[PDB]
Amino acid sequence: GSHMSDTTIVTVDHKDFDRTEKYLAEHFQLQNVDKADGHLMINAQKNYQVILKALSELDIYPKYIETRKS
Amino acid sequence: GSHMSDTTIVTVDHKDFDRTEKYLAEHFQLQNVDKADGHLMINAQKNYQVILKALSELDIYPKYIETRK
Repeated sequence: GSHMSDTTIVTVDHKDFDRTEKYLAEHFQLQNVDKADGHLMINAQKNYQVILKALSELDIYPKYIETRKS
Repeated sequence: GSHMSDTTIVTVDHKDFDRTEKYLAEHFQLQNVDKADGHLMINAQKNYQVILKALSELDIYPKYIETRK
């Protein structure tokens, strides 16, 4: 069976948060949403290219992206 | 003396390795590479925006980016 022990955390500028949340809601599963600090958590991704390219199409560039144990 | 304390590692598709290496080494300090697995190691960056926007202008979208000691 599965071992879903890791999360990917995307951090964006406040002005980009709502549109980043919309993108991740439509294409991934949001586990946590912290608008106050600019963080969005999804299931752990091994390859960031899909997300980075789609955010770039929205003119959004994360301040940070990290995968770690939840 | 000084030493390297921390590194930002940018990982790209093999086809993007040379152009990424040129961009990063021109605008940041290159510390090391791993060409076999498409990694470029630069002095650590607190905010990835500038690099991710500049790479997108070159039509480069990293497979991975991380910072480590």
